[PDB]
Amino acid sequence: GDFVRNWQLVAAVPLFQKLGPAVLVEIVRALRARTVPAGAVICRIGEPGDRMFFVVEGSVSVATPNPVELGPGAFFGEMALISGEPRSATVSAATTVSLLSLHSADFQMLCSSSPEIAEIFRKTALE
Amino acid sequence: RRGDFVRNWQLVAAVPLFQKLGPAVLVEIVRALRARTVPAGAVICRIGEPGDRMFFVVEGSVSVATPNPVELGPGAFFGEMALISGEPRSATVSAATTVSLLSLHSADFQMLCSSSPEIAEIFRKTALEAR
Ligand SMILES: [K+]
Ligand SMILES: [K+]
Ligand SMILES: [K+]
Ligand SMILES: [K+]
Repeated sequence: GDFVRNWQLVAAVPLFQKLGPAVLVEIVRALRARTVPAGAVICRIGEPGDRMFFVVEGSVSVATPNPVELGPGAFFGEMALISGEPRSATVSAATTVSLLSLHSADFQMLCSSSPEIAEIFRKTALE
Repeated sequence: RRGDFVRNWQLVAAVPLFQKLGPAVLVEIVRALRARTVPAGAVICRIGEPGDRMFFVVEGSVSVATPNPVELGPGAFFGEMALISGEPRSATVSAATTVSLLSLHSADFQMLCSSSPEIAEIFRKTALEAR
């Protein structure tokens, strides 16, 4: 129920393309649920990012040069996992939202466990 | 693929025997599952013989030769009792149409229960309360 949905939300990330099922199950369990009040800041531009997000319900507002509104199914902060780079922009709950978070450290160690996974992440990293 | 994983997950997750089991567990079950396709008419299991696996219908139909014949389709499951009791196959099951199946071998089941003993408690309790 929450599992398959979560599965499908995680399965839509590019970055997870070449990973096997056993690994998606891992990324999924590692997901931390969060609800943000309309208007609260999720992440501010410039600060170090240690997690990526998945919109489950509601909307977030990405303060790019041109503001975009992302809704359920959207994910952002992907670079917090491939690079050490700060957040590239400020993100806020446009409406009260429901997010799923994935901390770098969780993914950092998922790769640490299997050499085969660390190599997959390497390849799959350039866009 | 990852597509058939999700449906092999939903297939299993819908069977009562796997009740209140955390994902962490159902993941394991899904990977002990062995895929099989049976030609229309071939016998899957004959009444009286020892059973060492249960089945899950993925696609097509099987024919259970009970007192009254029943036709089970996608989502159905049988042979459960073999994984917990030495008793025989109580009926003759064969593919009605060409059928795609997934089986859980008794032995593969036990290595799962060796991990989390809950599995065996929940499986057996449900299985019998049904009978
Ligand atoms: K804005
Ligand atoms: K049925
Ligand atoms: K049917
Ligand atoms: K039966």
